[PDB]
Amino acid sequence: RPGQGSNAQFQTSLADKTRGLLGVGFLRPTKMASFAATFLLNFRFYFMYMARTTFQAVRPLLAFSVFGEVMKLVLATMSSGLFSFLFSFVLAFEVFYFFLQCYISYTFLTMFFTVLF
Amino acid sequence: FGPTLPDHAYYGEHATYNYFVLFIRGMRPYLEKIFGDCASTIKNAAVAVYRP
Amino acid sequence: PLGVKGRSVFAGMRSFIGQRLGRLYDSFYYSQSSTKYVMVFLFPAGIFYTRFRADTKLGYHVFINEEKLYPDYSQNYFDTKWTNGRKVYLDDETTVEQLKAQIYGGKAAPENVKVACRGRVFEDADNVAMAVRAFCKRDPRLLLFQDNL
Amino acid sequence: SFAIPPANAAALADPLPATPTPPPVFEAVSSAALKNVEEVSTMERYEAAVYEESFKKPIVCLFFARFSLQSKVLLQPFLDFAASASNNATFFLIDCDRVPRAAYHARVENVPSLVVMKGDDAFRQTITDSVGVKTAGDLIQEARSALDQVLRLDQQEGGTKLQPGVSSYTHHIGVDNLNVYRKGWPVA
Amino acid sequence: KQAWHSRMGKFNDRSDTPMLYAYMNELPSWEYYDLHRSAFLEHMTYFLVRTGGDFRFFPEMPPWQWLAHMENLRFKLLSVAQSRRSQLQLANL
Amino acid sequence: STSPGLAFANLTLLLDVPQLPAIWAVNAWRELNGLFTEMKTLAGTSDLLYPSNRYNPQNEKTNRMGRPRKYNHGEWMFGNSY
Amino acid sequence: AGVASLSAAIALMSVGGVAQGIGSLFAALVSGTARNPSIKEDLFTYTLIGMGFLEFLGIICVLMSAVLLYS
Amino acid sequence: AGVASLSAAIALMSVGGVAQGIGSLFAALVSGTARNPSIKEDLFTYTLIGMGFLEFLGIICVLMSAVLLYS
Amino acid sequence: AGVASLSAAIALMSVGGVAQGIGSLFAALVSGTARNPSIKEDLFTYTLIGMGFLEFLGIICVLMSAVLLYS
Amino acid sequence: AGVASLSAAIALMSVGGVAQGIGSLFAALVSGTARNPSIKEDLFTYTLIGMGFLEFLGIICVLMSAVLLYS
Amino acid sequence: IQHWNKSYEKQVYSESVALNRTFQARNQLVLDRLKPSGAYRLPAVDYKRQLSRGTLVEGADFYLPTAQEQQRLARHFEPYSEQEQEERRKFRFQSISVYLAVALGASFVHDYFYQRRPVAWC
Ligand SMILES: CCCCCCCCCCCCCCCCCC(=O)OC[C@H](COP(=O)([O-])OCC(O)COP(=O)([O-])OC[C@@H](COC(=O)CCCCCCCCCCCCCCCCC)OC(=O)CCCCCCCCCCCCCCCCC)OC(=O)CCCCCCCCCCCCCCCCC
Ligand SMILES: CCCCCCCCCCCCCCCCCC(=O)OC[C@H](COP(=O)([O-])OCC(O)COP(=O)([O-])OC[C@@H](COC(=O)CCCCCCCCCCCCCCCCC)OC(=O)CCCCCCCCCCCCCCCCC)OC(=O)CCCCCCCCCCCCCCCCC
Ligand SMILES: CCCCCCCCCCCCCCCCCC(=O)OC[C@H](COP(=O)([O-])OCC[N+](C)(C)C)OC(=O)CCCCCCCCCCCCCCCCC
Ligand SMILES: CCCCCCCCCCCCCCCCCC(=O)OC[C@H](COP(=O)([O-])OCC[N+](C)(C)C)OC(=O)CCCCCCCCCCCCCCCCC
Ligand SMILES: CCCCCCCCCCCCCCCCCC(=O)OC[C@H](COP(=O)([O-])OCC[N+](C)(C)C)OC(=O)CCCCCCCCCCCCCCCCC
Ligand SMILES: CCCCCCCCCCCCO[C@@H]1O[C@H](CO)[C@@H](O[C@H]2O[C@H](CO)[C@@H](O)[C@H](O)[C@H]2O)[C@H](O)[C@H]1O
Ligand SMILES: CCCCCCCCCCCCO[C@@H]1O[C@H](CO)[C@@H](O[C@H]2O[C@H](CO)[C@@H](O)[C@H](O)[C@H]2O)[C@H](O)[C@H]1O
Ligand SMILES: CCCCCCCCCCCCO[C@@H]1O[C@H](CO)[C@@H](O[C@H]2O[C@H](CO)[C@@H](O)[C@H](O)[C@H]2O)[C@H](O)[C@H]1O
Repeated sequence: RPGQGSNAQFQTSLADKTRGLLGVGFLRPTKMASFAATFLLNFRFYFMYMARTTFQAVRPLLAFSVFGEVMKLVLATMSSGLFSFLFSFVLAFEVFYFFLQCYISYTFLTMFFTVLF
Repeated sequence: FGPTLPDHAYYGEHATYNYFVLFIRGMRPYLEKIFGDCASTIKNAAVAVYRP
Repeated sequence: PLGVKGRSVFAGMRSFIGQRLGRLYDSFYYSQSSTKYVMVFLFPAGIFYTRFRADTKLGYHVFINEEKLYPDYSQNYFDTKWTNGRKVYLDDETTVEQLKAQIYGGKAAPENVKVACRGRVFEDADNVAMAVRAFCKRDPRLLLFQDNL
Repeated sequence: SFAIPPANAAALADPLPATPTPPPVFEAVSSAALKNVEEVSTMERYEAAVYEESFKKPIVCLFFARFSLQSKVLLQPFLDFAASASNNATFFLIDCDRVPRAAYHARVENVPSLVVMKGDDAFRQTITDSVGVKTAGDLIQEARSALDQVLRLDQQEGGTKLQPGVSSYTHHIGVDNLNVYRKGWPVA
Repeated sequence: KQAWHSRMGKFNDRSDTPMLYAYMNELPSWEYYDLHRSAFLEHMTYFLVRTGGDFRFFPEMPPWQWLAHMENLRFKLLSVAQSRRSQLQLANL
Repeated sequence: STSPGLAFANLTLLLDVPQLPAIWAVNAWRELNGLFTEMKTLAGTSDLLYPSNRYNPQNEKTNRMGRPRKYNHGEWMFGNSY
Repeated sequence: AGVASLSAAIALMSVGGVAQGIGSLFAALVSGTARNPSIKEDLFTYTLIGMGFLEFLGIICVLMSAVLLYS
Repeated sequence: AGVASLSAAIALMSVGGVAQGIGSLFAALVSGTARNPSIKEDLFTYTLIGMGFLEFLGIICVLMSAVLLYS
Repeated sequence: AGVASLSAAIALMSVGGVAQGIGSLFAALVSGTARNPSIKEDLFTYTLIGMGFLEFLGIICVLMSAVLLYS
Repeated sequence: AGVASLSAAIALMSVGGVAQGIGSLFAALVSGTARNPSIKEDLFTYTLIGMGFLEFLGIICVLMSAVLLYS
Repeated sequence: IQHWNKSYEKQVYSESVALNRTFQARNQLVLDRLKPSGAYRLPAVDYKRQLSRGTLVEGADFYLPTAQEQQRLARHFEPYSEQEQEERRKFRFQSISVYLAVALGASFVHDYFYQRRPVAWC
């Protein structure tokens, strides 16, 4: 026969075939444990990503709300005309700053919600 | 001791002609029959109620 | 041409289930030994056990008044020391004596030890579930103290 | 980044050119159509077979290649099996280099290969020797057993129980993407 | 077409930013032979000799019989070469 | 495929779709416990059973809260004291 | 409830340490645009990636400030 | 244990040097992509290696911090 | 018992400084590669040696930190 | 009670500073090699000499820290 | 040293022999009995092998199911039948009336059947 010369070399011991049945060097429970550990440790990336996403989502809300509250304090406190004249430009700066933050958030959100497939 | 695994065991399927899209394209006729029959039943009931 | 004469939709269902199961066996065979056994048996099994136990059994947070009343856990492994606030799952038929024995490891407990919940002492021939239902509804925090008085 | 160059004149050349033939002295050695089969030369013919004849009555296809000696050894007993069992099945003879799309269809990875087909996926059994232990008689015995099995299963349950499977909806597009043209789907 | 190829490459390829290449202990045929060029050669010479055949029919995964025979032949060769080296290559010095 | 913006959905799926088998198992166990309770009730009981209650310890010698019944040592002309 | 506030104030130093680094990144972007205006894109992508890293560090330190401030 | 919260804050102050380092790295990367653009494939790779170190160090500076915040 | 903790926090800060130095080395290597691509291997090897020494110092600091957390 | 530990931590910070100093050495090395490889061996020797001095100072600092730890 | 590294290699390959014997035994006992037939194999071929075969197609994220719909751009004279034309003429604009009706119905149902909440009475 063609392969009898090779298949004559394949004769094993009782202990050999017991060891193969148990799968000593082919199951590798240490490798299984390493996989489980690495897989559970890889859950940190989800937390990182959600943190980044929420910050980029609330950045415009902050620029619109908390700096707004600060401007509201200044408006409540100021009375004269010179300070008000000077403060109008701060308000306009806040307008431009809000639009800048909105642009930044748009950029990061199209980066974070872009999928290949 | 060599490769024990083939390539398709690792590599991702086709991007545009994949298993699910081929499957659902095959099941399209049966789903059309199902939902058309259900919609026709509902429509006939509502019409039988609304006409009189 | 949908359907064939002489064949049943139930026969087709059986066909489909056979196909799916054969494909699953093929994909499990041609897979990594390192990952598949874990991901298919050990995580599902642990998740099943945890979820079933939580959704079905009912548990209690146990505290002890004094460090002198703490159990001896030096010998048993994976817990060398008592910590208060331990979540303990019990059966509906459990009594205070059974709970006390479970805490103290089937060993000689101290004298005049009693259980309380929201300041209310339990009898030892009492069902823990009904006693909690009566005294501390939806606040199962139990406390073990010494009743000398 | 993975790429393969498109092709070469060598690759696109005729895979099966003619070679010189000896005089009638080299043939003198110590070891010294067919009316029952069909030699297939065209994927059109192969598709016609697989999609009509394999639904009427089963087919047995031998995929070979010229370089292989096992194919040469297996050819004659395959012809005897064909002469025996042509009443119950059809018999085809395919060269992998001449019709590769037929080889990709049948999912043959080594040559020679027997393929018993019915309904194009209701029964597909591939017989081969990937190791190099079997012989031609072993292959033909396995083919006879498979043919008997598929015939029995077709008779079983009023002609049914042999319906096509994944090819019902796949059309062998994951195996050979060129079937999208057959189905008429766009490629734009 | 270029987007298709770039997407599939970024997803499947072995890289410094790997998407799918992860938790690798048993490699597939292509990656195995790409990383271990010594084994591609040995597995290929055996295939052409054990079966007079073309490289175009090279199997995806070889049989365990072939692998075991290869290991036995490796035993033979390393035994002979090592014993030759032990005798002659070190009596030099 | 995926992205950083889908971390919420990825985490939720990975942690919750494996729990669905356990949820269905819990539902089935609940139905079986209800079936057994109703079969017991049809068979008959000395004291009643509350169906939608967690635990029913009541018997001839036990209250509906797990304590011994008061005034249960003797026998009564009208039968059970409950 | 004074040590929590002091801990948060001490944790806020990395914000100032990160602003340095964002400054250097955008300075490098400016200089690269001055040296090769033919490449505006393919510099802003790398700038945004590194800035994203430093933004993540800022998020870390501010988060931990709020943590120690309430725990 | 308020001193725990203080130690943690101090352990987070290190982000100020980390981010600085990262910034310098990416600045040099941008300069390189503005000087010899045709070898980004090299520069980005080297940058990723550097980040693979710096990231790790920062993660340690978080981890130990949290450890001193709990233990 | 937090007095040991502060020492650990300080060690972490030192580690951050080491990280900053590592980033500086990476930045210099990238610039060098951009200026002289054909000599990358030698420069890379030199950087590797520097990185190994820096890593050793960082490990030493982390170790001492752990020791100071307990002893 | 743990003043010695605090002193050891301070010494560690000094070690971190030394590492930062080393970074400039090896940056100059990876730059002078890019600018003249033919004299790179000489440059490497000078860098090694400087590195050795820096390492020596660090070792001295560590010895001082150990003495401080042990009073 | 020579002695020791040589004997190291010797019992390295001894362990290799043991590994090979158990490998053979594992295979021929367990895996040749548990091997799948091949009937339920994966119904596709990897994109690299298709690319080498010259078989890969990349296009048409979408498809056209019916030949009537496939041959429209090639017919040039009847892309749509007459019946189809008059059926298409009914959808030149979207129906704001139908939008309004369906939206009002859905809002009514969602509000007064699905989103009822209690209110106090004095
Ligand atoms: C206790 C221990 C617990 C541990 C587990 C123990 C074992 C238990 C059984 C298995 C449980 C694990 C199941 C995992 C399957 C999913 C992922 C996976 O691992 O697959 C890998 C495995 C290998 O993947 P692969 O090798 O990479 O690719 C090969 C292809 O899959 C090869 O595929 P193909 O080419 O041969 O055929 C294409 C295939 C495509 O398969 C795929 O490759 C992708 C599948 C997509 C999955 C995600 C879909 C989710 C979509 C969202 C649903 C939205 C619905 C919207 C509804 C709105 C309508 C109002 O088509 C299908 O068969 C899929 C059918 C299911 C999709 C249904 C989607 C809706 C369409 C409805 C059609 C009508 C019904 C069927 C009609 C047929 C006649 C009855 O997948 C398969 O082998 C086949 C797909 C699996 C299909 C489901 C099989 C049945 C599972 C039963 C689950 C029941 C569990 C509850 C147990 C009871 C507890 C109390
Ligand atoms: C509170 C909401 C509750 C549900 C949750 C919401 C889920 C859906 C979200 C949808 C969001 C989309 C955005 C709005 C779309 C706007 C544009 C648009 O619709 O185009 C016009 C378009 C008009 O269509 P057209 O292109 O002019 O076609 C007219 C043909 O001539 C007509 O002739 P024909 O030959 O086409 O057929 C005649 C007739 C009937 O058809 C026939 O030919 C006869 C057969 C009919 C018999 C069966 C009836 C159908 C089934 C029963 C339905 C009712 C009760 C079910 C009871 C159950 C069993 C008892 O046609 C229809 O009935 C149209 C079907 C309407 C279905 C909606 C359209 C599909 C959209 C997909 C939605 C996704 C849902 C998932 C599906 C479920 C899971 C698989 O509008 C619609 O028809 C859709 C109505 C939209 C629904 C209202 C939802 C409110 C939207 C809010 C937006 C505002 C946001 C901010 C709010 C704050 C404001 C201050
Ligand atoms: C991948 C997806 C990416 C998504 C990116 C998301 C980022 C952008 C999110 C910003 C949303 C903010 C808009 C809501 C805040 C304003 C509320 C409001 O309208 O007040 C009632 C306004 C103000 O009315 P009023 O002030 O005169 O009096 C009434 C005010 N109330 C009722 C509040 C008391 O109503 C209007 O009359 C508006 C008419 C003018 C148009 C206003 C729109 C311009 C300003 C906002 C633009 C923001 C988008 C910038 C996009 C930049 C992207 C490049
Ligand atoms: C109940 C809520 C459902 C809502 C979500 C699902 C969408 C709603 C639409 C209905 C879903 C089902 C659509 C089925 C479409 C497949 C039709 C089809 O022909 O398939 C080919 C099969 C196989 O056919 P065949 O291969 O035997 O013979 C025909 C061969 N061809 C196709 C070549 C002509 O056809 C059938 O025999 C009937 C299958 C459909 C009936 C089963 C429904 C499946 C849904 C339940 C899933 C679980 C299965 C196990 C149930 C066990 C019951 C105890
Ligand atoms: C509103 C709901 C919307 C969401 C939809 C919810 C439903 C669908 C959600 C599915 C999403 C998650 C699916 C992920 C599936 C992951 C499982 C998996 O792949 O396993 C990992 C293994 C790992 O394989 P691998 O490690 O070789 O390769 C995996 C990927 N790489 C290469 C990157 C590592 O995958 C498999 O090969 C096996 C999968 C098929 C088997 C599935 C389990 C059932 C097994 C039953 C047969 C048991 C035979 C026992 C015989 C023993 C003797 C040999
Ligand atoms: C293929 C069919 C699969 C269908 C799924 C069927 C559910 C499979 C899981 C059944 C496990 C039954 O295991 C059994 O569960 C119940 C509830 O936890 C436990 O019972 C425990 O809670 C119940 C409810 O109060 C009481 O009996 C008692 O309090 C206590 O004994 C049993 O101690 C345990 O032996
Ligand atoms: C194989 C067995 C059947 C398989 C089908 C399983 C699906 C069951 C899910 C339906 C939702 C169940 O959700 C809830 O569970 C049980 C009934 O099951 C009921 O629960 C209530 O009645 C049951 C009686 O059976 C009592 O045991 C239970 O103490 C009480 O809380 C609720 O009225 C129902 O809302
Ligand atoms: C003009 C006819 C058109 C056809 C419309 C027919 C639609 C019928 C669908 C009814 C389904 C509503 O489903 C039902 O909604 C109400 C809310 O309103 C819910 O009501 C729930 O919350 C309310 C308020 O706390 C309480 O009454 C109670 O706690 C509970 O019943 C029910 O738990 C839910 O089962």
